[PDB]
Amino acid sequence: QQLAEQAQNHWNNHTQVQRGNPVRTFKGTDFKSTYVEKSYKKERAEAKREIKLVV
Amino acid sequence: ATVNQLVRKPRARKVAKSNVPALEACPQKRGVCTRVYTTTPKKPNSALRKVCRVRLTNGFEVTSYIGGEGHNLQEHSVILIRGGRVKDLPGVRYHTVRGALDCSGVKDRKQARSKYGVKRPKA
RNA sequence: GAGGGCGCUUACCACUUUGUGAUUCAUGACUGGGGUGAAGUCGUAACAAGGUAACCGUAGGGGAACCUGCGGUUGGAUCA
RNA sequence: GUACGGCCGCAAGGUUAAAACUCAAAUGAAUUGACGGGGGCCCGCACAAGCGGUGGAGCAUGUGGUUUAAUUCGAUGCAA
RNA sequence: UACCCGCAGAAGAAGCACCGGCUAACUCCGUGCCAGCAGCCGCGGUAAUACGGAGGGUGCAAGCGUUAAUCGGAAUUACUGGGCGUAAAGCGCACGCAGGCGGUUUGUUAAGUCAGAUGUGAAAUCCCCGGGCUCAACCUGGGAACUGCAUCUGAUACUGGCAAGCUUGAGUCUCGUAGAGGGGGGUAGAAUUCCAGGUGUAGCGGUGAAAUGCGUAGAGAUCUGGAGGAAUACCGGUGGCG
RNA sequence: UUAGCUAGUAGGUGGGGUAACGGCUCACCUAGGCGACGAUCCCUAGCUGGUCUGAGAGGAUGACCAGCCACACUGGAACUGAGACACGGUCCAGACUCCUACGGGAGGCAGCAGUGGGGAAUAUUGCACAAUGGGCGCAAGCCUGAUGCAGCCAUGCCGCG
Ligand SMILES: [Mg+2]
Ligand SMILES: [Mg+2]
Ligand SMILES: [Mg+2]
Ligand SMILES: [Mg+2]
Ligand SMILES: [Mg+2]
Ligand SMILES: [Mg+2]
Ligand SMILES: [Mg+2]
Ligand SMILES: [Mg+2]
Ligand SMILES: [Mg+2]
Ligand SMILES: [Mg+2]
Ligand SMILES: [Mg+2]
Ligand SMILES: [Mg+2]
Ligand SMILES: [Mg+2]
Ligand SMILES: [Mg+2]
Ligand SMILES: [Mg+2]
Ligand SMILES: [Mg+2]
Ligand SMILES: [Mg+2]
Ligand SMILES: [Mg+2]
Ligand SMILES: [Mg+2]
Ligand SMILES: [Mg+2]
Ligand SMILES: [Mg+2]
Ligand SMILES: [Mg+2]
Ligand SMILES: [Mg+2]
Ligand SMILES: [Mg+2]
Ligand SMILES: [Mg+2]
Ligand SMILES: [Mg+2]
Ligand SMILES: [Mg+2]
Ligand SMILES: [Mg+2]
Ligand SMILES: [Mg+2]
Ligand SMILES: [Mg+2]
Ligand SMILES: [Mg+2]
Ligand SMILES: [Mg+2]
Ligand SMILES: [Mg+2]
Ligand SMILES: [Mg+2]
Ligand SMILES: [Mg+2]
Ligand SMILES: [Mg+2]
Ligand SMILES: [Mg+2]
Ligand SMILES: [Mg+2]
Ligand SMILES: [Mg+2]
Ligand SMILES: [Mg+2]
Ligand SMILES: [Mg+2]
Ligand SMILES: [Mg+2]
Ligand SMILES: [Mg+2]
Ligand SMILES: [Mg+2]
Ligand SMILES: [Mg+2]
Ligand SMILES: [Mg+2]
Ligand SMILES: [Mg+2]
Ligand SMILES: [Mg+2]
Ligand SMILES: [Mg+2]
Ligand SMILES: [Mg+2]
Ligand SMILES: [Mg+2]
Repeated sequence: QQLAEQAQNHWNNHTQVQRGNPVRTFKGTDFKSTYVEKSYKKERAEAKREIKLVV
Repeated sequence: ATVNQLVRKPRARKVAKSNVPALEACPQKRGVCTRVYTTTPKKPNSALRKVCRVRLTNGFEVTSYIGGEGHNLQEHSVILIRGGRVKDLPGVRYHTVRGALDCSGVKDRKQARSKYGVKRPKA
């Protein structure tokens, strides 16, 4: 338990990542958003209305 | 609909509650930033919206949006909240006033300055 | 002498005290469900006759949607 | 139609009946489609009836993968 | 002091919000679901009129925006002025007290109602016609209003009260008609299952197929007898009663 | 989702008390009184003229000015007085603050400025009694933070640059 809490303190002390020479690389693709909305009722309906307004 | 029915029991109108209950009908309220952080919006938006758990004077503890680009807010930063909902953030119903008591203005904003507490730049 | 005053005394009463209720605010181990999120696990209940027609009341059962019994409704397809 | 409270009930539960929180909808009817382990009619080497195949083998060829200094790039369901 | 006169010089004096739609006003650059915007819808993932900057423009102006709050728009509590078959909405049904409402004729009363008048409805405020601050704000004269209340006078169609009525509503009585309308007690026939026994023998039963199960301790099948419970084929009907 | 409440309670006779009627109080008698037309209990709240919005009806609202009410640190009480149960009067008790020689005493800005505080937020410790008004006075006149004015703030309206 003391080494666990001291590892928390180790993070608080010198956790910041030293960038250089990756030991291994992981090729994934995520971590922001994977959303297309797929519900082209709104997007095309506003476009519809805007085109009617312009023309 | 029948007039006797109304006489016995009148029209009970819609009672309506405020959607900014912490301000207690006050246009702005001072609060202390308990926590300053960023949170992910809900779908379909995506960002790291800047927000702060703030403890008002009236005792309430709410969560307040930090408008504008870049801020100096930290723990214990005394700020004002003004009400105003952030739709794409669940349970964030107050906007932090810029230029208000700790919250410095937006750095290098040249238009719509007043909503962010930025002075008129001098030539 | 009458009468007054002080004192004393009783009556009413505030502070305060006691006991016991009530009611409301906060809080509480643990717990019941609910909403939201990310969309992960098990199934696939409903939507077509959704592949066992669905639903309503009730009863019982079951990891879970549900399943089955009794009564009801059509807000059920097909009938060439 | 849930909690709490009240009334009722032997019980199951019934009745009265909120609030916080939350979404920008939810709904109803009809319309065009598509879809159906809905229905009807017709057709395709669709099945059936047949013939010979591929999958096994060696080789050619292309591809995936792997390897390399590079194994240039593209095609990558049917429709690479 | 108001106010008036004189001096010099354009001198001392313009910002805020917004420009996707709703909403008046569009382009480039930066950026790439990041940074960020947002009142709703929504923008942002490389040509962004929606983010940040510039140019332009638009609305406002010593203000301009944001926030808070009230009313509106919201006929979205519908008194004016909503709706309930399926969108939320008809109690499961009836009986019925209080309550609301009430067919038709005369007369009375005159409460409701109506006409007038009186007292009042403070002043300010709103509104109207004028006056004064150089105008306006502001001040201010008069009026109207204060939609109300009480008292008196009068009106009598309607509603109300009272008296009398009338039969069209409602109700009774007479004779019939149809009905699975309700309660009670009997009873009949078919069938199921069981029990007993007769014949009889190798399967029965079941499903899409099977197995569990019942059978040689004689099933299943067929016949007779017995017992018991429940529901009433046909009639039987988009027929009846409630 | 507060259904029962009420014993001086409701009434009466008599006595008392008030400036005055009265359960206002007392004795006794009666056994009443309130409540679905919402009694009672809980929450909120000063009321109004008005203000804002609205075509209107309504809805919200009750800052300023004016009428009424209630309160004067909190809880009581009376006294004087035509008038008070009395803001800058009195007595008592309490909390707080102050003085003390420790025995005991003092005070009340919700008057005007002002201070600390709370808050998103709201002004000067100004001039004057010259006008109006008030108290006293035969009168002069005295007093008057009412009031008339000035200061500060774009807080609103209006005007102008
Ligand atoms: Mg759309
Ligand atoms: Mg099912
Ligand atoms: Mg299914
Ligand atoms: Mg199935
Ligand atoms: Mg089914
Ligand atoms: Mg179904
Ligand atoms: Mg079962
Ligand atoms: Mg319940
Ligand atoms: Mg539909
Ligand atoms: Mg089809
Ligand atoms: Mg074939
Ligand atoms: Mg091979
Ligand atoms: Mg081969
Ligand atoms: Mg290749
Ligand atoms: Mg091919
Ligand atoms: Mg702009
Ligand atoms: Mg436009
Ligand atoms: Mg903007
Ligand atoms: Mg992109
Ligand atoms: Mg670009
Ligand atoms: Mg915009
Ligand atoms: Mg309305
Ligand atoms: Mg509104
Ligand atoms: Mg409607
Ligand atoms: Mg429905
Ligand atoms: Mg419905
Ligand atoms: Mg019904
Ligand atoms: Mg009549
Ligand atoms: Mg009359
Ligand atoms: Mg009249
Ligand atoms: Mg008046
Ligand atoms: Mg004039
Ligand atoms: Mg009459
Ligand atoms: Mg007759
Ligand atoms: Mg008496
Ligand atoms: Mg109060
Ligand atoms: Mg209106
Ligand atoms: Mg006192
Ligand atoms: Mg005080
Ligand atoms: Mg005197
Ligand atoms: Mg006296
Ligand atoms: Mg007094
Ligand atoms: Mg004082
Ligand atoms: Mg003061
Ligand atoms: Mg003093
Ligand atoms: Mg101060
Ligand atoms: Mg402060
Ligand atoms: Mg000052
Ligand atoms: Mg004077
Ligand atoms: Mg003096
Ligand atoms: Mg000014």
